[PDB]
Amino acid sequence: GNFGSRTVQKAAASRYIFARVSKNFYNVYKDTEYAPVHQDKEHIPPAFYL
Amino acid sequence: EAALARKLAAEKAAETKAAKKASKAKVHKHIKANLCGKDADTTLFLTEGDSAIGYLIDVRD
DNA sequence: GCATATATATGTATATGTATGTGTGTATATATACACATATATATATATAT
DNA sequence: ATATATATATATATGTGTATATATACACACATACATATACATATATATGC
Repeated sequence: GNFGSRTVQKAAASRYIFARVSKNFYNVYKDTEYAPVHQDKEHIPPAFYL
Repeated sequence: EAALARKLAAEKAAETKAAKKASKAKVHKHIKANLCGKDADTTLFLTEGDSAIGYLIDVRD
């Protein structure tokens, strides 16, 4: 979609924008089932990732 | 009432550079061309939506 | 006729103290102005008539 | 000679769409600046001094 440039800073609304996980996530984040599970039970993501 | 009419007469007749022909040059949203106003092939783009303003400036003439 | 002296006035240059940021997004809510048509309604403009 | 019967295009309004915007708190700890003033040096000059 349209993400702006150096010259404009305000991103557009969600209604024109598609997104997906990048490969660089998979380069630096791995082994995520060992992530430290948060103390709140309905905090479904962990404390942080790897 | 006389005081408010006096302030209307006070800040009504003031200021300089009274050359009102363009209070704002084009529009804030408008992309003003460098050879705009003179004889060239100077082309205006009437797009729809300000969220289209991304990349318009970058690879235009 | 000429030394001179100092006085204050204006450059000037810095050093004060403020004043406005907006930063950069998060966060909270709200507002805006148009195109698509029939269905009433209303309100006031004209005729006439004795 | 104006009271009134009446007719007709004004005002929402419905939902769908399609797009805008806006006031604020948060806070450092600087960033840029907004003037700004202010005190002091020195120049010239002229009028005193001789």
